[PDB]
Amino acid sequence: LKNQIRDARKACADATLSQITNNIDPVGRIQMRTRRTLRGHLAKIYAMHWGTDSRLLVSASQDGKLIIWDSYTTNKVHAIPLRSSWVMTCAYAPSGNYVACGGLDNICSIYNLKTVRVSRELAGHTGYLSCCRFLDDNQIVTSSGDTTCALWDIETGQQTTTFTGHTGDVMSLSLAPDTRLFVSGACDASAKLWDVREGMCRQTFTGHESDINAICFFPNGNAFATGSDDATCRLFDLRADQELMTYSHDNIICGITSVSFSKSGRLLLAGYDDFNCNVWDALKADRAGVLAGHDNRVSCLGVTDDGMAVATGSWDSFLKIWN
Amino acid sequence: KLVEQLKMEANIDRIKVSKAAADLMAYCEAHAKEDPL
Amino acid sequence: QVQLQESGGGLVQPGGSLRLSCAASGFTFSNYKMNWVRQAPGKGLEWVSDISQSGASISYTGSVKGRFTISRDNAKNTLYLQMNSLKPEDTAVYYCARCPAPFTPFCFDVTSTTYAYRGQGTQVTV
Amino acid sequence: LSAEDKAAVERSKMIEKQLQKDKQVYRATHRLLLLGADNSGKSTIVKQMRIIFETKFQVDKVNFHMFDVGGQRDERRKWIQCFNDVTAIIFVVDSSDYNRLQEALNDFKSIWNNRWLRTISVILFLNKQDLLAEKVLAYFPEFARYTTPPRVTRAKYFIRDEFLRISTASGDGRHYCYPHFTCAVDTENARRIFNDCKDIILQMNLREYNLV
Amino acid sequence: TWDGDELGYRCRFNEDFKYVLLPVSYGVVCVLGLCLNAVALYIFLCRLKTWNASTTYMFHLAVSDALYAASLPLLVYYYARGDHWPFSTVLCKLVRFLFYTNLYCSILFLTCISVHRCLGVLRPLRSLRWGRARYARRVAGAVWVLVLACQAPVLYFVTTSATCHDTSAPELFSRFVAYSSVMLGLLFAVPFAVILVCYVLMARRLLKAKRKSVRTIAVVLAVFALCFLPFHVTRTLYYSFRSLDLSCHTLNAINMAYKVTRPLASANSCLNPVLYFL
Repeated sequence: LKNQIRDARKACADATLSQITNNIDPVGRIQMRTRRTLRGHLAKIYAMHWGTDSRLLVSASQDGKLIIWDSYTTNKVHAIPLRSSWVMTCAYAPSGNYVACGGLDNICSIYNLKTVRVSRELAGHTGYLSCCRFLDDNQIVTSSGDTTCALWDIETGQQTTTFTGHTGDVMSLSLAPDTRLFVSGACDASAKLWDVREGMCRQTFTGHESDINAICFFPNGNAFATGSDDATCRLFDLRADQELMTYSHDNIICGITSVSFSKSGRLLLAGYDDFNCNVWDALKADRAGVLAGHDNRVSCLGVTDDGMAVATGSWDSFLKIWN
Repeated sequence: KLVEQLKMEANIDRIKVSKAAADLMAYCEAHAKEDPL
Repeated sequence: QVQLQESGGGLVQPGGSLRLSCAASGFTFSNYKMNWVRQAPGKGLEWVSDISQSGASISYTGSVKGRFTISRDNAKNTLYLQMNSLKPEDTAVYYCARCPAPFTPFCFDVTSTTYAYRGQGTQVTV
Repeated sequence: LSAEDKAAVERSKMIEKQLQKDKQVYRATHRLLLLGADNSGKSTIVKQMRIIFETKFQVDKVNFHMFDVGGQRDERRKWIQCFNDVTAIIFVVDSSDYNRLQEALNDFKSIWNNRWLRTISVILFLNKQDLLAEKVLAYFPEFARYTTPPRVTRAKYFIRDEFLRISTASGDGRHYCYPHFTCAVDTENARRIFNDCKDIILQMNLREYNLV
Repeated sequence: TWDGDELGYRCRFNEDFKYVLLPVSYGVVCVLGLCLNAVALYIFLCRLKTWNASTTYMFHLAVSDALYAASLPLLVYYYARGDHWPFSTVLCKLVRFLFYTNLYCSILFLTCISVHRCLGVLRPLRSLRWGRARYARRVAGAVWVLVLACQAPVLYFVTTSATCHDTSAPELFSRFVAYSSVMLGLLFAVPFAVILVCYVLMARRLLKAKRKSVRTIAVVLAVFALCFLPFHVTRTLYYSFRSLDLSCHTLNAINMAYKVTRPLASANSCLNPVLYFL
């Protein structure tokens, strides 16, 4: 009955965002100049996450060191060694006194730096951990490559629920501003909106062509954008249950590896694998100024909570605080 | 389980794309004065 | 949404020929390298053929080298696998699979036990 | 410029010192990726263990770190990207099973032509050679005519030649392949890995110095 | 040279033609060196993020070669507009001292690059074991301090006489010969032997892409030898190995060998940055 759902979504597709957005004041060429470039990582970077204080941020690299910066002054604050050299995630607590990581070895190590060694290790997954985002400083939603996310609990250390609905590997999840729902972009070219309390999928947005390496929520919480290996970012609306705008441009063959939204949700800052991140207009489907300052691949991206800066780590072992 | 989930999600309440588009327009026209990008 | 279905392989006597066609939908059919794949009764998932997005780069497995032909057509999203020498042990099942990434010949899980861009598979017997 | 700021800068400098020490001790260890099928004696190559299942062993006072990933599902298209700075890929192959050998060839072909592993040289171990000898003394249509450049020699060099053809089909100076004929009771595998890694680092240095 | 002039008065074979072609050769060396070294400096600093010992040495002697290129126009004017009428005695003092320190920096940094490259090609794993990196800056500062402190006698010896004498003076010529012989034997013979042993070692290990590497190796060693050995042998052969003898056909040979090898000693100065960044 998939054709029935396709027809139902077609029926409500009476208007197109590109056509509806035909008459709006365009955003001029965005000139984002590298304000800071944080160096000190032995090897390529894999993930990072801005803190709630809008300045402190964490970065995890291949070298096996989890490092906490201070983007305002660039003065490091912590360099926590890892129990495994392979990590592909980084989590920040809304309180700001907890940090998480993980990857191969299937452990979501969680550090308590409000004394910095370990506070818990979550060992329920049968595949590589991909992305973990702190929920309330006591529950940590966690993806994994065994095709199932999970909502954990620090005190018990065991899954509270399990979102076993996917078919491929889960790559990235983004919590809603309400902290009630979240999504997860899998490798089966889909992205399912889950429910934290109910613990069951509510929608599936099968509108991609290949894996989905990153995902982010709209600031209002009623839409989210996905980044694929088709070199195309798509914007999905929860209410309309269909794709709105596809940010695909010719002469771009490298697949996206990160995506994030601006404070007003106007610019989709998508970090590509073509040596240089891009900036897309959220509601115009047009390319704004490119942010090319990395000599290697871009492996992460994070826009500050207050929107004052956007950091784009890459595989050259350098974090750059653009603005 | 796949057909069960498809049946469960096929009866979801969906609205016109124009309504969501206008919601996004309102959001990014109201908050455009407080994003420093 | 990627969805691949194949037809035209249910049963054929050991002598003769058989034509397999795998239909492609939901994605651009000029950027992805398509491979064919088999199964066996109580065995693993084999690997047979391949053809690049450009049109002319065909790899093969040793067992069916020289008696199987593969062809793909753009502007009409479908795949083909001509088989003009049927042997009893090459007649278990014939899946249809796609390389995960476009503009890249690197395919790793085209024969994984639980793959996402694989067709439902057409039963083949001899 | 303040009370806490100078302490913060001191902490940053200390962290930088520890980072520099870790960099000094890190580039000296050559991480190795071990990739072999289930039947292949990839654990037997670890049966020579010398101090996911890491096995750290050093030869001539230089450390090698060996990583074999087996706790993950059989969809190694996204967790293999993590193994991009590995010095060499130790591809272990069971040379006895003719039926399963084609799968090993296809796996090696996928490893060789990969986009992200386009700069990783591969050490190829065709172990269980004793089983191969036993089988021949007691599939592939390319064996109809073939001359080695007893019959066990012809068979083993046929398998090696197939692997080498797969390697050189898209070969380039960026990365090379080093075949070997391992036995289940061989203890010199450490020396073979050492010589191969030495040549890999030598070629990396040659590329860096622009002598080529 | 008081005796060199004397003979040039007697042999009467001192062709101004070549004295007036020397400035154009010096100016060419200056302009090409300035261009190539400016390009290399810009690339290494404002267009590069990865640095290693080899790149450190390359940039870090290219800066010296750029300084020498910048100070060359003083000498091109000194030799071009008229013979021996400098702006000041101290100016030509500085020009000569800069030339010598640039030559010895080129030698020391090139042989350091060679030693590092040989350590990398002979025993790669163990060489990486003890961390050759992080010491390029230390070795570099050491050689800079060495040459700067050891070329002070060149500064004090040279003085004008009206003019800017290449040698020191009749009174101090014995000490000048001793100093020149010592500097030869120390900062050329030992570095030249080091680079020779180094590069022959890598040649033997490589011959055991290989053809291209051996070609590059022969080219580098040939450039170093051709652009340093002639000047260093000629200066000694001209200072004291020739004394009372006045064979002109040979004296002119020995002399103009010295004079035109000075630019040939500056050749690899401008030719090195490119050869080592390309």
